[PDB]
Amino acid sequence: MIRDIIRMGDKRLLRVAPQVTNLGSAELHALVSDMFETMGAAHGVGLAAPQIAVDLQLMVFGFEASPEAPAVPLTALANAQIEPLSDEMENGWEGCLSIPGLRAVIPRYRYIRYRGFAPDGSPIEREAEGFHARVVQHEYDHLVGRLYPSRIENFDTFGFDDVLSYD
Ligand code: NA
Repeated sequence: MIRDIIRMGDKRLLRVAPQVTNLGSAELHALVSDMFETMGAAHGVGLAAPQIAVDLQLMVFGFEASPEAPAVPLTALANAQIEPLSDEMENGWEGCLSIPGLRAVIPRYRYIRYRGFAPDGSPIEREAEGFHARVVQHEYDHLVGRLYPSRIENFDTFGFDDVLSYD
């Protein structure tokens, strides 16, 4: 079932989510399925459970075709933990389905490792770089009640997607 995506300004996006504790369950499988369906209908590349008002450490992401590549594998990741693999930052465009019509340039770590669990309870640990790593950092911030405007450094880059002409 496609779920409503709540928009920036909803206080539910500002919560620190608790962990998923029903790995392998039918309930978590149904939630994940709704999340992939919801992310697909909105044409997202990532979606975090709090954006559908579900207070849990859970995200989905990935795609073949969306600008970007090597396309990230479709992944559902519970209880994600991230760490940078270098201090190197890279700027790149981010927009949010909870922030429709907008985007800004945001610095993110270029290289990370993320760990958590697939919805069947098997562990996931991967190194990622570039767009893949950016997506995961963006969704991870949702799970700690943080949205991308609070990461903007150059406000000349922030505006509506159909009007920005920043290089
Ligand atoms: Na908060």
